[PDB]
Parts: sequence; C-alpha cells; structure tokens
Amino acid sequence: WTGIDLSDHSLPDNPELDRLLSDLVITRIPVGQNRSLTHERRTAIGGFRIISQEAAWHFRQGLGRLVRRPGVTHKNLWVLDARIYGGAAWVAPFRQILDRYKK
Amino acid sequence: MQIEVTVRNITPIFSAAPGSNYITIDGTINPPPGVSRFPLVRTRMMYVAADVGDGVIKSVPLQIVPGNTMRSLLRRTMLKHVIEPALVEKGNKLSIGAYATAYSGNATGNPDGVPSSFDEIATMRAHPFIGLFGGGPRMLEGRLMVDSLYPIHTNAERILGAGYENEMMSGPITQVVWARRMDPILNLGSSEDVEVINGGAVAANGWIQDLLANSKAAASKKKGRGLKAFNAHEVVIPGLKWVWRISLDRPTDAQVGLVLLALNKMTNERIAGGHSKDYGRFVIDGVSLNGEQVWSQSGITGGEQYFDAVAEAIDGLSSKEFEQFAQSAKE
Amino acid sequence: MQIEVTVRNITPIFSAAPGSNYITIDGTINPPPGVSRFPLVRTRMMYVAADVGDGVIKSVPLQIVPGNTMRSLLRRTMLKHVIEPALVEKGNKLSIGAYATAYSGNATGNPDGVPSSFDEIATMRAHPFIGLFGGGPRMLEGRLMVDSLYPIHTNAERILGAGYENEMMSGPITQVVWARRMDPILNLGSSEDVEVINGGAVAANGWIQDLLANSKANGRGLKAFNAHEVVIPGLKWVWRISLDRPTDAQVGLVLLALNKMTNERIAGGHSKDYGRFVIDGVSLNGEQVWSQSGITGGEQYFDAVAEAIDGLSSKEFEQFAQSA
Amino acid sequence: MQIEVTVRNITPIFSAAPGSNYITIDGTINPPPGVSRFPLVRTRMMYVAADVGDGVIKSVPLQIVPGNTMRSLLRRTMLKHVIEPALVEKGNKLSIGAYATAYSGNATGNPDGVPSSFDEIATMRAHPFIGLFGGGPRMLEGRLMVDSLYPIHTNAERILGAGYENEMMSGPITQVVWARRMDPILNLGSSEDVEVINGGAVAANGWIQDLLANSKANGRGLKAFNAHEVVIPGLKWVWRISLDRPTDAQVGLVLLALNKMTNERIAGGHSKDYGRFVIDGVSLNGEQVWSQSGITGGEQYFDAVAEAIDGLSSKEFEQFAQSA
Amino acid sequence: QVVWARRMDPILNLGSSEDVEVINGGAVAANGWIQDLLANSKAAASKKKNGRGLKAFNAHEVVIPGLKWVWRISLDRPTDAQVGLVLLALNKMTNERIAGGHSKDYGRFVIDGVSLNGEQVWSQSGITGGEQYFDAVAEAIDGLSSKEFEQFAQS
Amino acid sequence: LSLPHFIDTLIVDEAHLLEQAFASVYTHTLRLRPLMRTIEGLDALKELFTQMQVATNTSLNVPLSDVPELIPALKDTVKTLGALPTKGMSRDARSVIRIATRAANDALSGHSRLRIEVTPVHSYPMLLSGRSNLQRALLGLWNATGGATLVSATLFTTGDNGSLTRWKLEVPTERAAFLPPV
DNA sequence: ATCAAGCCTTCCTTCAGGTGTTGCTCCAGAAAGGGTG
DNA sequence: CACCCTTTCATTATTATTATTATTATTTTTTTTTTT
Repeated sequence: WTGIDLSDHSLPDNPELDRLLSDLVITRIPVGQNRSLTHERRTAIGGFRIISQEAAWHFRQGLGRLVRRPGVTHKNLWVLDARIYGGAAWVAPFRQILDRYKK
Repeated sequence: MQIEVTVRNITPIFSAAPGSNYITIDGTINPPPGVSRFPLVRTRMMYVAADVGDGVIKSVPLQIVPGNTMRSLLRRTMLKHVIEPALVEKGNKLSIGAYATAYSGNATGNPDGVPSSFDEIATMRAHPFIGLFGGGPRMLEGRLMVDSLYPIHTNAERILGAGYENEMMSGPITQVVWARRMDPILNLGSSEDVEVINGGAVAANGWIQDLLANSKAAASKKKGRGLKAFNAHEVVIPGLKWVWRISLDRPTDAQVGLVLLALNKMTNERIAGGHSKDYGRFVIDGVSLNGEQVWSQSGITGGEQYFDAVAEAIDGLSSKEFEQFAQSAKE
Repeated sequence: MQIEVTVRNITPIFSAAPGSNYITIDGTINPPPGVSRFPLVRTRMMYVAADVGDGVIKSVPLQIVPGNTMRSLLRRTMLKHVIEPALVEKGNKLSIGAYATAYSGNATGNPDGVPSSFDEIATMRAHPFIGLFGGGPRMLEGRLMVDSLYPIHTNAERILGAGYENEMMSGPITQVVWARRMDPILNLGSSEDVEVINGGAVAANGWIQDLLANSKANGRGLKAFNAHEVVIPGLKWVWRISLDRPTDAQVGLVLLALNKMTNERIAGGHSKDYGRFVIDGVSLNGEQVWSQSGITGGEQYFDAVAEAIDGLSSKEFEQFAQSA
Repeated sequence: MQIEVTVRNITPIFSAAPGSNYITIDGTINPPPGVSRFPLVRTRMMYVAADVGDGVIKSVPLQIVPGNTMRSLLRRTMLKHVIEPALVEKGNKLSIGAYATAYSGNATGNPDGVPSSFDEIATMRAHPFIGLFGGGPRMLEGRLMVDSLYPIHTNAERILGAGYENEMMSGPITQVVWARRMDPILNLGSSEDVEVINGGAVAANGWIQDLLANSKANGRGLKAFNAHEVVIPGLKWVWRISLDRPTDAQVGLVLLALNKMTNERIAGGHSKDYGRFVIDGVSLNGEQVWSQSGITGGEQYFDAVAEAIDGLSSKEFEQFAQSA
Repeated sequence: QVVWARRMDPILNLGSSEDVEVINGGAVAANGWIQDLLANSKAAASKKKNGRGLKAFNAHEVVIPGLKWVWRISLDRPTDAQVGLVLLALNKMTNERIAGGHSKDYGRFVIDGVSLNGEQVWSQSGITGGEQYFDAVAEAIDGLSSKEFEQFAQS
Repeated sequence: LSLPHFIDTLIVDEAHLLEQAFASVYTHTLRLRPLMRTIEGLDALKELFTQMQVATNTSLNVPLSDVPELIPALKDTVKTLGALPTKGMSRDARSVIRIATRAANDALSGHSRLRIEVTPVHSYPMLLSGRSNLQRALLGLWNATGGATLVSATLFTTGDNGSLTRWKLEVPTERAAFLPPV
C-alpha cells in the first residue's frame, strides 16, 4: 500500500514507455489498517473521524502507486469496493479523491 | 486583545433553559403524554454545526453558558472587585440610576433615541469600564465582546480551530439531577421536636389535616399548593474544560487591564446558577493574550502594561463619568 | 469563604437515585428482559470528566450524595442542634410557616413573585441562619453554597484541585446489597406463637391460604426480595462549602453545626445505619482546623455566632416567612 | 445514643450472599466452564475501602452479616421474649396485620399514600417497639439504626477508627464447607430395613430404577453435592446500634433484647448450628456494661422498660398497622 | 435557534450593607426604588384587568455557529488596485464581525477559503498569491490622498 | 552527542513516518524464545509465559488493569536475568540479556502500556511495553528545534488541514503552519 | 484415578397533580430660526 | 458668511402572524523498522 517504487529504472529518460504498473486495483477501502498504541489512543479520543481520516490517508497512499513521474500514459485505476458506489455517507471522503479523476 | 480563557468547572454548570420540559422517572427527556412526568429544567443548550462521521455536518446540541450570562458575570466581577472598591475608598458615590446603569446597562427601560455627543462617545469609550459596557440610556457600543462558554468538546470542533484537539471531551455531556423538597412537618416525630411551633401538636396536626384535605382535592382533580415538589433539572457535568473568548475592538490598555484584573477576581465566582447547590464554581487553567499563554497558578504574571494602565485608570476613576453616562436626555 | 470538610463514612453510603433499575441474581444491572429481574435502587451517581487513558477525558460515573441533600443535612444540624435550643432557651416560638421556612426553603409551594424590600434583604442576609439559607415567599438568595460530597477518587482528580492527590482511591466504590422481607406468619412455627394473634392459629392459617391464593395468581403480600446499590464503607470523602461574602455569625454557625455534625446520618438508609460518617478534616480557606474533639481555632467565628444566638428572636423568622 | 455490641462467634457464620456462584474441588471460586463447577452460595460479603499498602486505599472484600438481617434479628428477639410475653400476661390480642407489622414493618405490600397525623407519630415514636422499628401503612420513621456485623479485621481498620485497634486478624476469614446429599434407598442395603417400607423391596427397587433412568438421561432426584462459603468461628465481630433521640424505654427495650441475644443465631443455615455466639462486651455511648450474667448497668433504661412493659396494650400495634 | 436574554433589576440583586454604601442615598434610595417598582407592578396588574422598570425577558432567534457561509464578491471590470484592496480587506477582516450582536459577541468567524475566479488563494495566514494585486494596492495606498475624497465629495 | 542539543533548522523528509519512528523507539519488546534458547546455551520465565497465556484482542492498551501474576513474574524475571554471571557469557548473548532486561524494566515502571503479539512464523510469545502518549517526547523534540519544515506527500486531510498530523507528532499550534499543498 | 456435579420462590410498594417574573423598550424629519464664532 | 442647533405638522386607527413542529446509536485486525 505505502512506500514502494513501481516505476521502471531501466527506462530513466523515457517515461512514455514506462510499463511496470499498468493496472492498479483497490479491492477494499483500507479501514482499520493501523493498530499502533498511539493511533488507538487517538481513535479513542476523536472517534471515527480519526479512523476515516487515516483510512483516507492510506487510500491516497495506495492510489499514489500509479503515477510516480510525469510523462507516463494509459494508467488504469480500478476500485472494487461496493461502498464506493453505494449511497452511504461515511465513505464520502473516498469520493472526492475519486472525483479528481474522470471517465 | 482576543483573550481566550479555559476554565475547569469543578462542580456542575446549571444555566437554566427557559421552556416547559418534562422527564419520566427513568430519565427520558420530554416523554409522550400519559406517563407520569416530572418537570425538568434543562441546562442552556445551543445547536452547533459539527462533524459527526465525516462531512455529514449536523446540528447537535452543545451545552453552554450564554454569552450574555458570562458577559454579565465579567461585568459583576470587575464592578464588585475593582470598580466599586476603588469607588468607595474615595468619597465618590453613585446614584441609584447610575448604579442601575453600571450594572444593568441602563437606568431604566424606555430609552431615549436622542443620541449622544461625539466628545461624550469618545470619552465613554476611553473609560475603563464604560467603554467595555456601553449601556446608558443613549445606547453606546461597548467595546467588550464576550463569547458563550464552550465545553472543549467534539461537537465544538468547528468553533475551536486548532490547539484544542487534546483535552477534548466527547459523547453525552450532561446529567439529570433530581430534587425532592420534603414537607418538614412530616418529619416531626415527638413533643421535643414540636416545641418551637406555636401551639405545638395542635398546629402541626392542623397542617397535617390541611395536607390530607389537599390530597383529597388532588385525587378529585385527577379523578393551594403543598410543600412536596419532587422534580429534576439537567446540569452539565463537572470537571469539563471550557473556552471563553473575550474580544476588544481596539482597546485602551486600561480596558484590557480591567478585563485581566477581573479575570484575577474570576476565581471564587459562580458561572451559571444553582447557587444553593454550589453549581458554577470553577478554576481558570489558562489565559491567552493574542494567543500568548499568560496564566500561572499564582495569577496572571503577564500583561503588565495593561495592569499599570488599569491601575492608573482606577485611581483616576471617579463618579462623574458614571453620572453623565446615566443621565437621560429626556429626563 | 471556602470550607473543605473531608469526612469518612463508617457504614455504606446510600443516596438513592430515581429510576427503575433492575438487577439479576449476579452483578448484572438492567439486564435484557426475560431473565430473572429484581428491582435495583442505585445510589445517586454523577458523571465527571476523567482521564480514562491519561489523555482521554470521558464522563465516568462516580457515586455522590447531592449537595441539595448535603445542604439539608448541614441545615438540619444547625436547625436542631443550635437554632431550636436557642429559641426555646429564650422562649422564642416560631409559627408553623416560619418553622417550615426554617426547615424547607419556604412555607408554601407558591412563592409570590414580588420583590422584598431592601432593608428586609439586608437584615436577612446579615441574619446568620437565614443569610445561610435564603428562600421564603419572596425567594431570598442565601450566602451558603453546598457542593455534593466527593470521595478522593481517581475519577474526581479533575474535581479535586490539589492537596488530595495521595488520599485518592481507585477502582469501583459500589456494592449491591440485597434485602428480603418474608412473611413472618410463614415463620410462625408453634401454637404458642399464634396466641398473641387474635383468633389464634386458624386466623393465622387464614393468612396462609391467601398467600396460597396469591401464589396461584392491587394487593401485595409481605414477601419481597430486592436490592439497593450502595457506596462501600470506610472511603474518604471531601465536601466543598462556599460562602459568599459572609458575616462572622454565618461562618460561626457553619462551624457550630459541622463540629456537632458527627452525630448525624448522611441521608438515605436510616434503619440500616447507612449515613454514619466521621469527619477527618475541615480546611478553613485552605487551613486545617479540625481535630478529634472538633474545630480548634476559628475563635472569632465561634465568638460571633455565640453573640448571635444570644438575640435570636422569632420576629426575624416570622417576617421572613410572611408572604406579601 | 450509640451502642457497640462486641461478640465472638461460637459456631461458623453463614449468611448467604445471593448469586449463583460456583466452586471447584480445590478452590477457584467461579471457575471458567467445563471444569465441572459445583454450586456455591457464599457468605454475605461487604466490599470495604481499606489501607492495603502505604498510601493506597482499595475496595477489598470483608465478609459480614447484614444490618438488615440483624435489625430483623434484634426485632425478633425483642418481640418473642419481651413483647409477646407482655401481651400474654395482660391477655392483649394482636391482629394479623398488627402481628405482621410488628414483625415486618408492614401489614401489606402497599404502603398508604397519606402520612400519619402528628399525634400518632408522637405516640408511636414515644412507644418503644414502634419507635425502634417504624414502618406500617403510613411509613413511620424508627429511632433505631442497625449497622452490619463487621469482624475486627484489617479490611475494617478504616471502619473501626475509635477503639478495637488490637484483636486484628490479618488473613482471610472464610472456609468452604462441603455438604453432600445422599440417597437413603441407595444406601439401605438390607431387606430387613425395607420391611418397614410399605410395598416391600420391590417399591424401593423400582425407585432405584427411576434414578437409574435419570442417571442415563428435568425432575431433580436426590444425591446432590454442594459447597457453601462460611465465616470461620471464634473471631470477634462488632455490632453498631445507633439511636435517634431515644426514650429511656426504647434503650431499655434494646438492652432487654440484648441480654438474651446469645440464645439466637446471627446467621442462616439453621440446622448446621451456624450463628451461635457469645457477647464479649456491650458499651452504651462507649461505656462497658456487659458481664457474664447479661448487662450490668443502665438501670434507668431497665426501670423505664419495666414501667413501659406495664400498661403496654395491643391497641398501639393495632392503630399503627391499620391502613387509611 | 432561540436564544433567550433576561435583563433584571440589580436593585433586586443587592442585599448587604456593604452592597449599599456605594449608593447616593444608600438604604433609603434603594428602598425608594423598591417601592417604586412595587407601585409599578400593582399599576400594571390593575391595567391588565407608562414608565417601565428594568426587568426584561425577551428572545432572539440566531443562526447556529460553525456553519459555512459563502460570499460572492464580483468586480465589474476592476483595476488591479481594487482587487488588491478587496484582498487586503479579506486579509484583515478576521478582527471584525458580522450582523451586529456585539455584546453577545455574535458574528465571530474564521475564513475557510477564498477562490479568486475559482482558484483557491486563501491561506491560514492571509492570501498567498495574487502578488500583482498586493503590489498594485501597495502603490495605491502609498498614493492614497484625502484630496481625491474631497473632490469626490464637494465639487 | 549523536546530534546537536539545539537544532536551528530541521527538515524532515517523508514526514508521515516520523511519528511512527517515535512509536518504535519508545516501545520495548521482550522476545521469549530467543532468550529461552540463549539461557540453555529460568523456570520463573516459564511461569511468566504460562501466566501470559491466561490474559481476538489479547491485552491491548492495558497498563496494569490485569495483574494475574504478571508483576511477581516480572520482578523474578528481572532478578534472574540480571544476576547471571557476565563472565563466560557470550559477547552476542549479553545483548539478548540486556534487551530483555530493558523490556522488563520498561514494563516495571507502569508508565507504559503492555501488549502481547505473536510472530508470523509461529505462535511464539511476544511481550511489549509501548507508549500511546508521546506528547512529552515530541514536545522535547520541538523545543530543541528553532524552525522546522514538515515534508511529505501525505500530510493534509482535506485541503491544508494538518490538524490531524499536528496531533500525530504533537507540534505546538503556536509554532505550527500548514502550507498550501501542491 | 470418580461420582453427586442445587434444589424452590422470591421477580416490589407508596410519593412526586411544581409553582412564581419574565408577557419590551428607542429611532430611523426635514424644515426654518437665532445665536454663535 | 458658511455652519450648528431647536421645535412645528398629521390624526390613521386595527393589528393578520411561518402552524412551521423541536435533543442519536458507525470499523475493525496490520507485521513494520534498521535505534540504545
């Protein structure tokens, strides 16, 4: 999810032919992915706002694996969690990052 | 000066909410009718836009003390501890209309819409106390601007921007406290207990017969008011952290010094109400002056220019400004 | 004027809370329905901000006796132990309205919404007892402010400012106490026990058969089994009593009742001796003035109340209780 | 008026704490399931704040006999050996309601809504039996405050602030006592034993088959195994009997009930002889009056209860019990 | 939400001899105020079946706090100094209030965002960006003179 | 010694991990199986494991509310591990002894939490004394910093809202500044 | 090293109809005159 | 002179109201790092 370089270093000068990661798929919204003591205390203070916040952070870090440099082309993003396409309100932040892409 | 003060109430807060609220014996607020209900006097509530969940922004009730209330409290502390002491150690004295103007803003109702002189408005807004509380019959704009008391709470997250995410509560924040009000002569047990009552046993038994006759009257009405009144009132729980934002649009240093000297007298003062039940006692645990933390446990230990300014303005305090403030143009 | 009266209850404290709480055979409180449900009368609890995880402050329960009740206990001790002996000692007799206005806040549950005259207000707020306890038909404000009794518990560490950190206790402070009332006519036993009953054994037998009738099916029999949650005994409590610009007689009256306050029950559970307490200390504006024999020091307050109870008369109480 | 009855228990003390508790073969009260738990009814326990280590007070266990239990006990000995002999010697006849209210504080389960008139309160309060234990339909307050039986134990050092500093027990004070049921028809052995059963040996044999059919397979048969936690004998307890402006007759009644206190049992488990005890000392307001031959001292109380026993009619018990 | 406010008489809220020595006339003046209020109350009670006192219980409905408000500022072909002036006002607007209610301290607010032609330009510490607006208004306010105000006024 | 006592300017790249770094250095873990193999080359620590068995959340975020026999076993572990002879102890074994005694002495204070974990390889027993309140340490870091730059790709929740991350690393709000992102 | 491995009914009852004060106030007009610096 | 201040006129005559309605309760299980 977080902290992996999926760009080709065998293609330094030409990002247009970079093809290490053509398809990124998110099977599930990354809820509850951090269980450290400080974050569990912070969850106990703030409530679900901390969990939804950190879930959005992990979601954007998982979405950052696609583009690592300008000049790449035809990068595929998929999300398969059904809460993305339902009418539920608590998954509302994961819309607006999703709203920064089109078609 | 944008003063922010955090006060920890060490007893409950009861600023009563006007209305006709009820509660059942279990503790459900405002029950459907037909069940046995007892009158509940709720604490002061404001609806606040708050973050429940994420972006589901909603009006939740947050229990506060009104800004008008704590404003009156700020006025009374300075008036009781700074103004009137420094007004009676000298020979100055206040008329009853000018005391009413210094305390209630106005000497009476029915204000004169005739305005006031520009030299007058400038001299009252340069005053230490009158520029803060610009009441009078000709209605001044006072430069003291007092916030409602907010609990540092998850429902007040939009009110309090940052720096208060720690020491911040959540969830339900109140408690219903019940009161009995037991008729005293029902507790009477012997001839030794009854000797202070005029007539002793005859008057006690006569009031007993009155109470039973009123009981038959109540049973007739269901199917003159006694001294048994068992009710409820909702308080804000004690130990909560609250924030209070005093605002001063271009103050004289003496005026914010008056606020700071009042804050010094803020301890051993009562916030909201419930004076019989000791509700509203508190301890200040922080004072910030333009965001700069200026409260130690001994006192302020800061704001020194405002302190010497209000010092010089309270030996310069006299009753002439108060009297010409309270003087009505029609009267 | 701030008083910190630390008491220690000797027997368990039971200030009952209104509401229909229920208890199972075990410790469970207010269970899901269908189980064996027995009625529980819980102690009065209050919620406090407390650090449940050293940074996270949450409204935890903590069992108290309310300051409304505490004010009455302090009021009653002064009323029965100082005020009435001074009244009959000089022969002063109150009316029943002034008597109720001494014990409750007024005589009639209807107050007239009429201002009392200033000189009246100055005499009563300079009166020791009536200055402590306001009210009346014109609804005077007192000078006495009684806070609810609070133990030096780790749930009230935000309530307790300083000087009580070591004294604070930790953990649960409650115990459910079970009570039964059987039928003693079921526990009768012998024909020499029924002779005190009129009619004798057959009449006693008559009661038994109604019980068997009441077994097979609003009248209620004697046999009841229930529970009441109490605070545990031997815990250390603190009490705040505040005094708004008080005259010397008023603080002296407060010290008189508290010193003789040991012979008194914190209200709730009289028959089970629940209210018994001993006062560990009395801090008098931060200064400890309690001893084993009572309040040492504070000599001008005891003097001023001594010259106040000489000169207590009925007419102040009568004019207080007289409705406009 | 304060009374402190210091006793020593001859037999062990079992006052059953409610709660279906469980026990293994060696300790482990309320184990996890599947270890073959046995039913256990523990003795009544009061949680009490105690000085556990230096500077730390914790809510610890201490096994007691309830103050409600021994309130009813003191009332029972009072009524069986003083009050009922008085009403037989003058021939006074109590009603069913008068009897039930004198033993249980109420005639029915419904208290009346009206309060009693003050003459009735004064007459009943003056009366010793009525004053000591109130109640009835109009819910009379009583002058007696009966506190629970604490042992003189470390868990009650905070309770015994004055006196009882010596004679302190450090270790636990409970022992688990195991009682089994046995089936006699399994244990009879011989047919000369069954010649007294009608039906002969075949009836006893057929009952053996009923229990065999239960052993293969919810009518409970016989032969159970039980444990009950008991308070160990020989340990000193303290009783506290407080009084609320008592007449001399009420204190004399208490001392009249107290002198014979030994015949009775401060417990449950009647058949196991649990509750036998000897009073080590009795102090009225701290003064020692107890001897081997009952109470030595308090002669004005005994004279007042002597003159109050005379002229004690049934009509007091009748009028108080009668509901409006 | 309805916020209730009560003014009450503070000559009802007195009550010590130390509370009254500050009064011109003192005890008798306060008692004369009391009897005036009593007579006014009896006159009002007989009127129901014009000088009022100080007791006043009233209500005012307020918008709840924490709500996000939008604010559209449209400049019809402005100069650059005009946009700089609006931006400096939006910078320094944090110490001023909305809709009055000064004593209750109503209208306290914080700016969440400022979109200049749709692109967000507001920072927590003012407006970051639009430096040409800030430079134009800086030269303008160096060039600011009251003679332009007088020629706009009189002639 | 390792770094200056006062840092005049501190720039932290990949900022969002920095808080986790503090959560790793203030957590002291006792690993039971490498110690148990090292001593073979005490019975009280076997009883400590048997007592750790009795306490899917297994002793999460609980400082001292469960003490079945945890503190006598901890004190016995401390004394049986600290009194073994250093002479003859291997130069790589004393490191295992010291890290285990440091974990046990971090659990000794009661100022830190406790949490048990298992390895991915097998169900081996893991004892951890971590801390969930890092305000004093991070405040001591930001006191020794004159000015700092918060740098990462992932710092802001919505817009420039860095109040969550300011509440991660306990940055003083008087000193915090949440610059507009790119 | 094992069995017997808790049984039955208790499972609430009154009192608590809250009452008083608050029940709004100002101003939103420009002439034309007379006494000023 | 410009400005700044004090006092005249009218007589109107009922007076509906927005009847909208007002205080909560949802997840979930990683396995890092490169410090003493």
